[PDB]
Amino acid sequence: FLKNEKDNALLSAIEESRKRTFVMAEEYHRESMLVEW
Amino acid sequence: DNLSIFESYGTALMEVVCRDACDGHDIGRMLALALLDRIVSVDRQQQWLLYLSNSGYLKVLVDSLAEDDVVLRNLLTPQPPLLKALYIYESKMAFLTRVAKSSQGAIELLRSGVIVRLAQCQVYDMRPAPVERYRQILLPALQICQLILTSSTAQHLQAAGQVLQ
Amino acid sequence: ESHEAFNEWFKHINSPPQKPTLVGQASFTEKVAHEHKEKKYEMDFGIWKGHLDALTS
Amino acid sequence: MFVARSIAADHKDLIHDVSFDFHGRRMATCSSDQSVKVWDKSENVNWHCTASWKTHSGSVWRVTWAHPEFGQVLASCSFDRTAAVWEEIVGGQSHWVKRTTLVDRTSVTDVKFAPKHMGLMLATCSADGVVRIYEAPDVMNLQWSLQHEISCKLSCSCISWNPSSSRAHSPMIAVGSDDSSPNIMGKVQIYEYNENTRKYAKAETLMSVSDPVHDIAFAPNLGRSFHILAVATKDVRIFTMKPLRKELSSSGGVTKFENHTVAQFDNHNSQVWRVSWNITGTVLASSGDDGTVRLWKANYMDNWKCIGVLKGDGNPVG
Amino acid sequence: QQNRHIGFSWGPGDLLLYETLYQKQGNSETAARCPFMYLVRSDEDIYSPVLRKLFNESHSIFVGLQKSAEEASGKSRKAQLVQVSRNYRSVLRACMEEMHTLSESTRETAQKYISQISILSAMELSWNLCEILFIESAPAGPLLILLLEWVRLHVCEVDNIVQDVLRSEKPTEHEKFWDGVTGYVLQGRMNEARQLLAKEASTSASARSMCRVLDDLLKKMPMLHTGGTQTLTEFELKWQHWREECERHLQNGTFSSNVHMEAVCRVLLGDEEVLLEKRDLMTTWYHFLVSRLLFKHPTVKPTELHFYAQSSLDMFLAGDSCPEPLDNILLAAFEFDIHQVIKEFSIVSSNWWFVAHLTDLLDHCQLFQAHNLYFGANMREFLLLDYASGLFSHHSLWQLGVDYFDYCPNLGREYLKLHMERIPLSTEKKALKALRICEQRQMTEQVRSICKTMAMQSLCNRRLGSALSWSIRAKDAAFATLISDRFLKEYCERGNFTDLDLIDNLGSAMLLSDRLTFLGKYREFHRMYSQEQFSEAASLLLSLMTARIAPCSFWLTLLLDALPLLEQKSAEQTYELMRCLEDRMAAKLESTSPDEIQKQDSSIDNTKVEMLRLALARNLARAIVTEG
Amino acid sequence: KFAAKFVSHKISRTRWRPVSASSLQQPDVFATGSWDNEENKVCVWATSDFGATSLDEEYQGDPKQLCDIKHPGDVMDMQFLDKERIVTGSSTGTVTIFRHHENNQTLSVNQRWEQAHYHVGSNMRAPCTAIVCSSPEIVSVGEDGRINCFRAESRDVLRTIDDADSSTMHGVTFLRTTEILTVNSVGQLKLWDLRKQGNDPTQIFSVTGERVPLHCVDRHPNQQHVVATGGQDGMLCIWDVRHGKMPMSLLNAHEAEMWEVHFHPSNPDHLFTCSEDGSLWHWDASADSLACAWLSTDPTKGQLEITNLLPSSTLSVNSLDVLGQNLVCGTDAEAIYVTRRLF
Repeated sequence: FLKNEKDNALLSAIEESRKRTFVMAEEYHRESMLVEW
Repeated sequence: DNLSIFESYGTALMEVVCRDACDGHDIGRMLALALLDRIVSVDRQQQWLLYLSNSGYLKVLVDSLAEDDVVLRNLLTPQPPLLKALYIYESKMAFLTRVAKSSQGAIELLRSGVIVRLAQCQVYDMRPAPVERYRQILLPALQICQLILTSSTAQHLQAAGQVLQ
Repeated sequence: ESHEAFNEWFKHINSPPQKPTLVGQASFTEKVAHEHKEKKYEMDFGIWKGHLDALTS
Repeated sequence: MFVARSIAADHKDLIHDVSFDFHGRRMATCSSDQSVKVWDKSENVNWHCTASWKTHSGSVWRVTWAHPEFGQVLASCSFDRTAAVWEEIVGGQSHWVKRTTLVDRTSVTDVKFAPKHMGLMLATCSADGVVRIYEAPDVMNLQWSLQHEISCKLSCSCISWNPSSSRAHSPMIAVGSDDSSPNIMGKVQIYEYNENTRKYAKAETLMSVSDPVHDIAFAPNLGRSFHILAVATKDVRIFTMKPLRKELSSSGGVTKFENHTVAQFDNHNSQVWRVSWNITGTVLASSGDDGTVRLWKANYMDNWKCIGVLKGDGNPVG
Repeated sequence: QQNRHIGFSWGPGDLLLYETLYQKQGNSETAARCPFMYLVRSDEDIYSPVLRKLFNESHSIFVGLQKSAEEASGKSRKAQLVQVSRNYRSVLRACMEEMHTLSESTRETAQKYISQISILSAMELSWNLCEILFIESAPAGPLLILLLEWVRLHVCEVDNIVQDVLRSEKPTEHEKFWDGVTGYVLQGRMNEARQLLAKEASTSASARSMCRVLDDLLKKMPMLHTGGTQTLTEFELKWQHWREECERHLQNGTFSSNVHMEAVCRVLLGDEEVLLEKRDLMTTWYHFLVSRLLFKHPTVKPTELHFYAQSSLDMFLAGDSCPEPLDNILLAAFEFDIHQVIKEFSIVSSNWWFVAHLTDLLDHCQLFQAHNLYFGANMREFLLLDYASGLFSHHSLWQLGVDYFDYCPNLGREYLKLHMERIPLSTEKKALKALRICEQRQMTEQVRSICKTMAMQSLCNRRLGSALSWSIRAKDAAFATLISDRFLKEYCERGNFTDLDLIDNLGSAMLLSDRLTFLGKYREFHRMYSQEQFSEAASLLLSLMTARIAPCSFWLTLLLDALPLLEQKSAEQTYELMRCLEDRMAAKLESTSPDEIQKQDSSIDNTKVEMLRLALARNLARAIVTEG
Repeated sequence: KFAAKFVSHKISRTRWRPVSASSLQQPDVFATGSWDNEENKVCVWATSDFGATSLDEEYQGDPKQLCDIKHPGDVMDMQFLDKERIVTGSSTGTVTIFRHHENNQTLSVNQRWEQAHYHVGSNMRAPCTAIVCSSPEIVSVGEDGRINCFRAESRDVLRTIDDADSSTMHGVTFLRTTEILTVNSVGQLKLWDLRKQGNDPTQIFSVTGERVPLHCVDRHPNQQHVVATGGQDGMLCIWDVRHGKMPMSLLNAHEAEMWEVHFHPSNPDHLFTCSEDGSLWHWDASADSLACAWLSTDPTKGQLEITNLLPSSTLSVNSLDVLGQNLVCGTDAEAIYVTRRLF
């Protein structure tokens, strides 16, 4: 399953980009809520 | 302690990583921007942020946004040549959004003319998947603007003037 | 100081000049090159021995 | 903006030739007055006659310098059927001394020293249709041994050694053929030295040169995988010669050639008499019956063009 | 002349031309004398002293650039390239200034000096246009600021007019006063125009009210700034509003009592008729272009410049005037056709300098398609090879051409080999410089040629020591043997060696040839003889004779030495010497001619041999006694 | 530190005009010889404008050519004989005295020896490779292996040492009023007594086992036994001509041929060297402060400080000269470099 492992590596990279988007987007929403408060 | 280690190397490691995040190639740029995004978030001292600004890397990253107008025009097509550009753009906008969360960062972004450069971009006037994509462009651009200015200091009111423009 | 002098002496005594060896079918040019190597060796050995006697003292 | 400055040669008879030495510091002139003169260039860029002697009793057709590694050596050839080798015996007592006379049946029409890496060799050609190659066995004793006779089967008018020092090319000679030959074409022939037979063998015949050939010149190869040959006839012709491919298993032939006419120029307006390459093989000079010397050069697209024309009064054409 | 054929001969960089004769035999009535020397040279202006200085300074610049091309990225690299471009232009400036002082002080060369100043003007003009464009490539906004600065740097006539007006006792009564005001407005110099208008506001009360309106219009004029946060759209709106203010003042007849103030207000509106009426203040169609861009199209895009440039040329030249070759160059630059800019300059320029350095700088900007031309090399290597080849024609500049050829390994190494072998070696200092250059670039055959040439020159000069030193450096074993044989002619004749100290110090170089080996070993034998090491000397001589390193006449010589040695007051050693003598004698019977066989020493040799036999016999008996 | 003047000729030699020891005036005038051109020249130059009395303006002054004269051949070597007279050796084997007329800013030929250097038997001219002056005496050496002695007022050669060397001599210096040192293409330093009636050197010095050409030689001004030489290998050799036949010190100086070596005339703890590699080095032996610092065989006593004075990437620096606070050098880059503030 060497090809599967390579695919998994690509998947992990995509997951890292997704986590970055998750963190920054959540922070922006929190900042907007704080400004409204 | 991690930040002390980043500092300990000197402005040498910070310069090499920030330069490569700017104009390397595809994956590496995306990952380098993500890394910068993450390091600047844990930058309580905001030294990395100061280095990026003093060395001109922050300006280069902002100037490079004007690059995507042609990419967006090509992308509004039914078939997309490569989503790699979209991921770089996201990492870049994420990193900039992180820098904008800082009270100082918002000021530095305003000094660098980020709102002026966004106002020059014609991609925002091409409202059509393609509609969803126009939507996402709008998302990142407007994101940065609003979040920044709002979480921005009371003294920087012109923020409101530039956004209105 | 005595241990340093001994270590300098011990390094120098273990690095004698190599006596040139003649390979048994040397060309005329290689025999002249050997005589030049042997004269060089006698000179280098004289210097090495003079330095060894100074370090020994 | 080329500038030409006249000198009072005061020749007894018009000199039919001028040859520079390899360094362009000396020149030799020859005349109907039966003499050769040698001229040295002073630091002030003035020419001074340093030797003058009567050389022959026949039309000196050609003169050539040896490579300076063999000393100050000249060869001349003549209507008297001989070639002569001359050495500049200086004391300020220069007096170009005749070292030998090569006497092997008709007018010797051209004479050329071989490329220096082949030793002190001299080729002659004659109207008998033979090329003769001589070698001086001792460079200190300018005795000459006849090494080769090459039967061209046509009157020889001119010869050119291939100047290539590449060990991948056998020694080569181009020869011409003045004969008007209403029919026989092939008036340029190429001979290659064959190591297996220890003889020159005919490698090529430029069948497109059905016109009488007055002069020929191989271009300096300068790392090209192909040779370039200029030919003076009724027109200026330029040939590329590509050697064919090969197998290391066995080989004993002249390795046949692919020949292309890359230029033909009738712009001479008269039987082009001479062709000469500059030292880089990038500019060709030609002369013809139109009383002009023309300069030819390729651009970066390999398109050859003329780049200068002259007058009888000596002024360059506007 | 009289239908004469032209003979030619190629020199290393010169073409010799002569009248051959006629190929007709003594013929042709038309009589005279062919006393004509015709050296055709390619190239001419290179000889200028100032241009040579330029070339040296810029070789320094080139080497610097090549070396630093590994060290810098994106923006920093772009700025470095801009600065290199500016340095080239500053060198151009200095050169022009020097040429101008020269023309001023020297009337006979001033015609030519002014021609060359104009040539350098051409050069700096083209270089700078190309630079600005490709290298800076400024976007909508900064472009017009740089074009106003470009016109100001190259069109100086307005400042001369204003200086003359200001030197007058009453500047406002001066004929050219309004030409100075209008010229500053046409150049975008609103503050300087306002300073002149402030003088006119002092003259009259009616002029003062109109001058205040015009001063306010000039003061309010929107200008683009290299660093403002202002968008091009916000600028365009302010500019339109300011233009409507100018138009309202004109329509109200505000300036109707002063034709010059009305004309300035029409210029501020971009009135093309009034701009063309003022052509004599602009002097060039490209100044007129930039003034039109300032007052009609202040946000012009790079892609639209060609349309306005062509329209400005056509309007400015709308009589019997044809475009100059410079206009075609500038139009091609405004079209963004770099190939046409290079082509037009290659036709107009005598020298490849402009096109070579501009194309090199634009190649570093990553513009040309990145491929080889038609011979395993690109536009840059081709032009550098031809330029460097041009420098090799000149007696002092050929050294600079070497470093240009090092630039590209493929396209400058074989040419460098060929040219290095052709250098006239008149002095040892010049040869040592050429050798240092070759050794660094690994050229063995060329160096061998150099050394052999030097040593043969020394054989001709009778400097045997210098010739030998050069032959040893050549490894030239053949030439080594030649010089050994010359020394042998000399010693067969005088009974002593010339230059003893050199032979005594040959060391390992003695092995370069067998003949040299023999010479050195024999000199060692003579040294042993002077040191009374008699046995050693004799044995060395015997070994040399048996090895047959000696030439077959030194056999006689060395045999006579063995003669007295034997004569003095082991058995195997004695037998050996006998064998050597017999071998020598057999060789003589064969190789030595009958004439040379018949000489005097035969009887002397036989007595020496009998003495040797007697000493060996007794010596053998002594050896047997020792063994006992 | 250096003003650079581009001059459309390669510069083979540069020399300062000698100042009187009683003058408080800094050296201001120098001469240059050119080589490797169709027409070579001797030029005289000034560093100061004759008239600037401000002690406080930064010297940005380019050297100004005062006058020139055509020189047949390539100026192989050049020395001032005195304030008015310049001596040259030519590639034509001619030795020439030029007179400088300061009032008229002109050079004129004062005297020449057209057959100073020539090969015996062919009468072919041989290059005059080096000259040394000690007014009124002049010594020359050449590729013909000859040593000639002249006096400036004598039309005849006072003495020739024929066949003095079987190799090209490259450099000559005065050891003492009647003694000279020469260097040659076989790596020998030779001592000569100009009163000895024979043609043999008094002494011969050489590096053992190596035959590297020596190009230059200079004598320490105050210590008549200390000599510096330079070779084709770029090595700086220091000699005590009283001690042995070998150098006292061998110093790695340059990556290519060393063209000139000079001790500082008034502060001989400084030495200067120039090379084909384009470098110009200042050597300082004072940095640890009568044992000559140059003769120190103790690598722990006398740290030599070494400084390259020119920018990286000059072409060959063919000549240098140093007088007080001033240094001039000439190059193959068609350039003269001048400093007036060396220290």
